[PDB]
Amino acid sequence: VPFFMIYY
Amino acid sequence: IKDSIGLRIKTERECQQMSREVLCLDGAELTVRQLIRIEKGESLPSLDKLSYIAKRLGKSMADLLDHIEIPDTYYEMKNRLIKFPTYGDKERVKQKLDLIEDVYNQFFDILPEEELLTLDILENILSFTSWEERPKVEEIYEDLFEQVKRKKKFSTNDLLVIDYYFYHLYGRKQYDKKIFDRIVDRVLKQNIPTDDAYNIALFNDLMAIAGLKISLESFKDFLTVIDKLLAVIEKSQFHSYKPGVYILEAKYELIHNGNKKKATENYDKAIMFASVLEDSVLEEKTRAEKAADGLG
Repeated sequence: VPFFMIYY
Repeated sequence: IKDSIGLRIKTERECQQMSREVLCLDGAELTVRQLIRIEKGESLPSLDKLSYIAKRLGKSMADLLDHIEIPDTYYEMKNRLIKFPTYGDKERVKQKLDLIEDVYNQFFDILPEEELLTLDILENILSFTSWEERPKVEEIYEDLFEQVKRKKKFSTNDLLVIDYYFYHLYGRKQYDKKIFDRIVDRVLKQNIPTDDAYNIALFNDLMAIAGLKISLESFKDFLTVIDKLLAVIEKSQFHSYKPGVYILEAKYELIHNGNKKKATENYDKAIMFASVLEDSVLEEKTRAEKAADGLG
């Protein structure tokens, strides 16, 4: 999973 | 609660300096034995008793019973959980997982079941690693997952489990395309509210949707996804999230249109934004993706 998918 | 209200009745009576004998000369409606037993907390005061003691007190049943409540400090910690993007950083997620335990070790009893549900789902998203090493979305929430697939309007919690469903789908072929395309349809049709948490949750989904779309090289309704993203940001004023959209437009223009002139400028606007936000971990990561895609 790419870093810009985790907005939490 | 029995002894709490029984104390509240007595204490209030003490402040009024009224005696038990004064309240009922007849003692027909209220036996003195009853009230004394109620104040002891050993007996639950029947609703008819509550109506009488309040009617005499000159104070409504509502105001004093309304005053259990949820402390404001929890919402401060909750704000620290959702309004602080970690971008999958090593230390920024450990700090939050430590915080979640702290929230559990400080508010576990008071929160509504929906709130504990909210805390539990995103905790799995934070501790998430890859699709091979972690259980499926069904296996952990069979009942909830089957309900959100058939439901029209999602809540904050429903957006979270759907988000977790996206994490388990990344870099993973052999997938049900139809379930995916049904969900992304329902998500886009969701009306943007005034609640921050819902928009943040929705934003995580939309970013995840576009993320899987790019990896699988599918670009159906890609324009619609971004339009939703920008619409969310405009209504929620989450300008801190806007760099992420620039990253999406970058990889799109790079892969779909095969453009590198406009793909570079989209990365550039994201790096600049990451700089003015003074976010170190954001900047170094988004500019690493620039070099990873064969750019300056």
